[PDB]
Amino acid sequence: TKLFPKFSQGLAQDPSTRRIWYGLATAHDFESHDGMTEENLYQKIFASHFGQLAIIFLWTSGNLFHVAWQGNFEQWVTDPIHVRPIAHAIWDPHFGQPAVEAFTRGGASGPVNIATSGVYQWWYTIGLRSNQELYVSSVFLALVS
Amino acid sequence: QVIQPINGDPFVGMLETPVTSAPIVANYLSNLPAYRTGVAPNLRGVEIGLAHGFLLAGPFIKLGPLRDVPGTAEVVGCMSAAGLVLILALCLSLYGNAAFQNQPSMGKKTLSGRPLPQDPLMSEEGWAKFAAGFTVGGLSGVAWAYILTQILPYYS
Amino acid sequence: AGREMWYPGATPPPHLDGSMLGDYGFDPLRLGTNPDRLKWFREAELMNGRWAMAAVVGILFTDLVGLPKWWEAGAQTYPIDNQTLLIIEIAVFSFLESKRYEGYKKTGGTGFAFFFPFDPMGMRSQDKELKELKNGRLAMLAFLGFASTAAVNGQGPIESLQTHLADPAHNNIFTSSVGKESCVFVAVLSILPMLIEANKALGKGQESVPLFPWNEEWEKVA
Amino acid sequence: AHVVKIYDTCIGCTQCVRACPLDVLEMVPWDGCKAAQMASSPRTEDCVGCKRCETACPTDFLSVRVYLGNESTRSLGLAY
Amino acid sequence: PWKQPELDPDTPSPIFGGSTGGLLRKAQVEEFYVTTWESPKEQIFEMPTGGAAIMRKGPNLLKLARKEHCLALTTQLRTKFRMSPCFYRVYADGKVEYLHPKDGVYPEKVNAGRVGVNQNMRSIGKNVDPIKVKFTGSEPFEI
Amino acid sequence: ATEGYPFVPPDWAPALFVPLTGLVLPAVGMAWAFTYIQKER
Amino acid sequence: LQEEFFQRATDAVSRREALNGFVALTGVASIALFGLKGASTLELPITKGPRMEKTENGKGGILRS
Amino acid sequence: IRHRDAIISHLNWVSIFLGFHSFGLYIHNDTMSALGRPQDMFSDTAIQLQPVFAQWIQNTHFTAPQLTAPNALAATSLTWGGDVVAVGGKVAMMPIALGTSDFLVHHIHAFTIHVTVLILLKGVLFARSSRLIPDKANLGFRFPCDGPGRGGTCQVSAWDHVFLGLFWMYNSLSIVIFHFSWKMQSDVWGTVTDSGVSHITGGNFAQSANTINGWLRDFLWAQSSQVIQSYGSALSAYGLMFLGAHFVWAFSLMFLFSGRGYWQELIESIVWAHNKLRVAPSIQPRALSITQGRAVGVAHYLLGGIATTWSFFLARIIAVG
Amino acid sequence: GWVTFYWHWKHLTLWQGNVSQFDESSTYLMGWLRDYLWLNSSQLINGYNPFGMNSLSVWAWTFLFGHLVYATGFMFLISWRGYWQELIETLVWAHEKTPLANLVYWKDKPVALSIVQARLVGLAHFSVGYIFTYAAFLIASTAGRF
Ligand code: CLA
Ligand code: CLA
Ligand code: CLA
Ligand SMILES: CC1=C(C/C=C(\C)CCC[C@H](C)CCC[C@H](C)CCCC(C)C)C(=O)c2ccccc2C1=O
Ligand code: SF4
Ligand code: SF4
Ligand code: SF4
Repeated sequence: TKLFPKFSQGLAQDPSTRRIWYGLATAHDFESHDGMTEENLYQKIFASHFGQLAIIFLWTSGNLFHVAWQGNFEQWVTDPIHVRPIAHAIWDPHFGQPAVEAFTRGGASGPVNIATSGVYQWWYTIGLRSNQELYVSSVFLALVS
Repeated sequence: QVIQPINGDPFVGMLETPVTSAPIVANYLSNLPAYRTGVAPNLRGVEIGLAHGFLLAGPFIKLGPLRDVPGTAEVVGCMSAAGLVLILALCLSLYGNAAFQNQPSMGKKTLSGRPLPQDPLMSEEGWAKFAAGFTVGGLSGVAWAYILTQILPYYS
Repeated sequence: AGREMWYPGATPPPHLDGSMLGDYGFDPLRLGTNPDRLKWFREAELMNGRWAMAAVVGILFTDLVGLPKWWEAGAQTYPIDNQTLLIIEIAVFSFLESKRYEGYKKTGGTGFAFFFPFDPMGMRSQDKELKELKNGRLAMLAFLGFASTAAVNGQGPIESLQTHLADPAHNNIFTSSVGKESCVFVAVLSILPMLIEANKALGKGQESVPLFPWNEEWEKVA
Repeated sequence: AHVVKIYDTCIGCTQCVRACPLDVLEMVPWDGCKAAQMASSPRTEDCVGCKRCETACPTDFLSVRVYLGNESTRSLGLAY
Repeated sequence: PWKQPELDPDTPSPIFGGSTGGLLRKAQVEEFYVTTWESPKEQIFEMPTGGAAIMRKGPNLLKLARKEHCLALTTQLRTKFRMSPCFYRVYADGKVEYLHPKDGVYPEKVNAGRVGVNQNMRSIGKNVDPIKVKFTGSEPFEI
Repeated sequence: ATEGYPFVPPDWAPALFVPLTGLVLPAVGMAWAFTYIQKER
Repeated sequence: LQEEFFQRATDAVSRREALNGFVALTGVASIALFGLKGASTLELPITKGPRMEKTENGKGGILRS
Repeated sequence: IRHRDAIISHLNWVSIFLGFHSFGLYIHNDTMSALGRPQDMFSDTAIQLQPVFAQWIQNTHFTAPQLTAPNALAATSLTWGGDVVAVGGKVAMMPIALGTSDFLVHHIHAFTIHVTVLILLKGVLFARSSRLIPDKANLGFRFPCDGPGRGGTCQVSAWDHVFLGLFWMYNSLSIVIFHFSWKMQSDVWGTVTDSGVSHITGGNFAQSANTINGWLRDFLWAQSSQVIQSYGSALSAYGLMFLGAHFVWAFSLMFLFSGRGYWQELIESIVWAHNKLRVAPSIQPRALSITQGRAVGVAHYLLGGIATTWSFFLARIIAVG
Repeated sequence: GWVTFYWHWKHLTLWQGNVSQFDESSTYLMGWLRDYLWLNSSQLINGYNPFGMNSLSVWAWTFLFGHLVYATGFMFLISWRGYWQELIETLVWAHEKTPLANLVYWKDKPVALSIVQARLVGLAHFSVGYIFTYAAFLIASTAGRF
């Protein structure tokens, strides 16, 4: 008898490798969990929705932080039609010398990745101009997360 | 009839073959540190780790990313081998915590009876001592393989 | 965990009953939850604190006598080459720390060389251990402050004290380049006892143990 | 292990117990059928869920039903 | 049957060579199964996990890893030589369990001595919906 | 700095943080999960 | 005599707690040394930079960046 | 039958070993090409795996008429020869040079054949009985399953082992004929000139068959440009055959991924529809059997793949060669 | 995939200026294939030639990566559990009856993936491979020229 499927006592009695896969797969199937009522199920879903909200806000805060750190948002503001957006810098130790040289796009120094997520146009449209404001947005979104 | 099962019983799987019934193979396997029941787990761990950490330095030095750099290929290969040795030591400790949280109830039942009460390797603290011997042997063998590339009459 | 606590109104950790001295209930992450682990961490704390005490009093002595800066002292000229100096340092420490570890195995005391405990004067008392622990932790924090003021200010402790006495309103940490970092950090540290109090208030009967990879307190959770 | 249930639609053809190579099913006397027999499953924990009894069942719908779930070392057909 | 028989370790075993299909470590840490039959002459039968073996004239003993192997051998023997065998279950601690002929007359017969178990007097498809048994821990077919 | 107070990370931070979450954090994840799965009651 | 040196080698790290702590400390120390000091001394081709390479992109015109 | 587990286990081990040290080399070369490090490749310019045994056999067979077969006028073939025969200005047969890429592809072939023979021999050996199902002999040769018991015994019959073996032989022979076509078009077939000999493709097999992306771009994309541009010409039927083969290959995956219960229920709905206005057939419509569905899927898959390769090969070799 | 093929090809022909090429080439499927999956894939597969490497080397690697994951999805989708159980049983016998490795023993018994699990993992591998290869091709064909 194991204890990894704490939600499913029958799954913990499984002595095979199927227990791991089924416990991972039936992780948020609260309606089939052992000894669980309706009210606790609803409260668990409420907490899970809060968790997904926190994850979403953390992810967009990270997008703001990485754009403000390693992007070319000021250069994109000065010239949107010419300068390409930059998502995040590339630090891969398995990269070769030509590989570093082939990813310094957008007028950057190190290896960077060109952003095609559309956040540069969106943030230029809503009045965000400097990376200071993107940094403040990132820390505020981390705070609300 | 050379081909026969061990101890004259057919209900088992593994059967006695001239690959296994050769006296050279049997005495080589019995004298290996992993099958030396009368020795402490840390000593056989030291021998096993020494052998494996000595062999692991080879491919990292010879085929490493900096193999064309003279004087730094051996250092990088040996420290990567030591890191791999540490990874295997972590694996050994995790296996000792995992497989020995319970207690065995039966012996090994060696040939012609005369079984030892319990193998100290198959315990929790025994396997922890085995992992300690393994990592000590691993870094010592890696360090020996480094200095064997420092003094040399041939190649490396 | 002692009536005096790390913040006033705190609850002791379940393993921190206060049997060992120097207890103040300060175990947020609960690093040591095993008595063998707890006593090894106490011995390691005493070792690092004693070295911090020796290093700090050497720092004040060297700054008082006028010797040059400590972080630049490694590049200064010295008799005996650093190679054989390092070699004899490991040569003597492979015996000193060996005797220390063997004495800790057989007795548990912090003796020196063949003398366990190395107390020829004989002021062995629990209050002496408590005073040593407090002064040691203060020297730990003092060495961290010395390293910080060597890094960002580039001046010794005596020069830092003179700059604090000359203009304390502006020649502080909070007006430096690591200023607002320290402001946010100390604001988080001020908020920190209230979040712990809120966890205790809402969690009236729950364990609420901090489950972390460094401890097996999560085994009782599930 | 799995759950094996026999409903009253069974007519006692005693062929569901022949198709099961695990001795899960058994035939008990009954009075609700012409053959005066009914399938029963005393050794239900030995079942693997191979549904050979459902294949052998002639009634529509099936008198003997096997429900999967809660696998064990005997329900998974493991010799190791 | 009339009296429950206990297996005898003194019965011989059929002549067979080494087969890789057979007992494993599960026979040590967990239970294993032993099949016993009485033969009038030396015949050749196929093992459920190996090749072909010659049974002995008289009692026989076969150790198999699973109950399915034992019942496959039992069905093969009953179809071929009308042997009517029986198999046991030997646990890791030495406990011996009697499995196949609990009444001694096989599951095909009734013997008027066994009770009904896991039988529903309702028709299949008359079970309640899962909404009616939600958050109860009981399946509709378990009622 | 001119309002670098929403703290700008150093230009050498990737060299420490990329292997930290590529090599150490996966190692802690495997070790913690493997201790979780092989836990008997 | 040979066994004693390795016995005292293991006795300080015999516990699985001690060896887990040792491998964790060495792993984080080595990873923190790598990149910060491990790179730029082996001349790893991630911390060097370009000479003057790959500023323009787009072979079908437009010539961004 | 007695030691079948040992045979299957050793065959599985050597299959996995061959797969790793035949395909991870390709993936590694793909990575170091994508990492901008061609000097770390498993290629001739970088560190190499020279097929010394094949080259030694070639040299022995070239020198075989000199000593071991003195009555032969020349070598038994021009694979290992030294002369380039040419008829009508086109190279009939010229010596074949074996390098690192040839070593990689030959060991990939060995891996693929070892896996296919593993599947077929496991199907043959475990057809009678197995540790999972001891009574597999009484279930016949071609049966779909023994039910979802023991975790699910689908495709446990020897027929389904052969059903997978058809796909694995398809993969093996497809890689074999791809190797043949690329090697001939890059190192044998071509037009002879007064200044040297020019092949169909400019020797791209030596420098492009070390990576999967190189294989793709320089064989399936560098060629097949005449199949797509065959419209309005004599080879347009080859393009039609190509796209119809794409259709039949893609249509097979319906019969392969799906099962029978969903299709039986859909057929039940269609039977209701035909019942509403009384066009119900007297023969009850039923879905294809599980073995029947597997057979249809593998047959349509093989037909689509074979006709795809047939159309591509023939259009490329007629529009160019 | 159909809606994104339509969007990408129509917009690519709009941006390049030859809307007539899409108008006269989207009628027949061979024109669709030749002028979308072949013409626009020229810059994608030239990410890392043996001659050299460019910025689209990551997109070609992602393209082949999605192909490989889709192929592993086929591996999980075509073959079904029941043959893998016997193969795993043979591997179990191999591990249990070998020197220097029977000392290390599993705590969780190796068991082949369940049929529902098989469908899930085949669908998962299929979908991530599909998404990655199409994203790589789309961004490489739209970034190679503009
Ligand atoms: C969750 C969104 C997210 C994602 C996917 C990334 C992705 C990346 N970051 Mg970034 N990062 C983020 C948020 C994110 N970041 C935030 C919010 C911060 C500010 C605290 C940073 C600060 C940061 C630094 C300083 C560096 C990176 C770096 C990197 C790269 C290497 C991966 C790495 O080391 O992780 C980043 C590792 C960290 C420890 C920093 C993140 C701290 C997290 C967000 C807080 C913990 C939250 C939660 C408990 C755990 C998150 C998991 C959740 C998503 C399930 C990669 C492009 C490195 C790089 O090379 O830059 C390209 C680098 O040096 N990141
Ligand atoms: C995303 C995280 C990540 C990171 C940061 C790295 C980082 C690295 N990998 Mg990669 N790798 C990764 C994921 C990652 N890997 C994955 C997921 C795979 C599988 C697909 C690989 C597969 C892979 C291969 C196949 C190889 C690498 C190699 C390398 C190294 C590049 C060459 C180099 O610097 O020489 C290494 C230089 C070093 C300084 C590192 C050695 C330091 C080690 C970690 C330990 C040294 C301390 C040692 C224990 C001594 C202490 C003793 C103690 C008593 C104090 C570098 C350390 C190469 C390598 O290992 O080179 C030898 C190599 O051949 N990697
Ligand atoms: C191209 C598609 C594809 C691929 C790659 C696989 C892969 C596999 N199948 Mg499968 N197969 C497929 C389609 C595919 N299948 C389809 C569609 C069917 C249906 C007919 C089958 C039918 C089938 C049968 C019937 C059998 C297999 C077997 C195998 C295995 C062969 C092991 C080997 O030698 O290769 C080596 C391994 C690989 C190629 C996997 C990729 C490894 C790459 C090179 C990366 C290397 C490791 C990497 C560095 C680690 C990354 C770490 C990271 C997580 C951090 C392997 C797991 C056989 C088996 O079980 O083993 C022999 C077997 O008997 N398959
Ligand atoms: C599609 C499908 C079906 C449904 C397919 C069926 C019932 C077979 C249909 C065969 C048709 C009727 C053959 C004739 C086709 C056309 C009518 C021919 C037209 C010819 C023109 C000249 C008009 C299954 O039954 C099935 C079973 C198991 C696994 C997968 C599947 C599966 O994928
Ligand atoms: S197969 Fe069905 S109908 Fe027939 S005897 Fe068994 S339960 Fe009754
Ligand atoms: S599913 Fe199979 S083992 Fe279970 S009762 Fe039915 S026929 Fe017997
Ligand atoms: S999914 Fe089909 S082949 Fe697999 S066990 Fe079920 S009925 Fe048999």
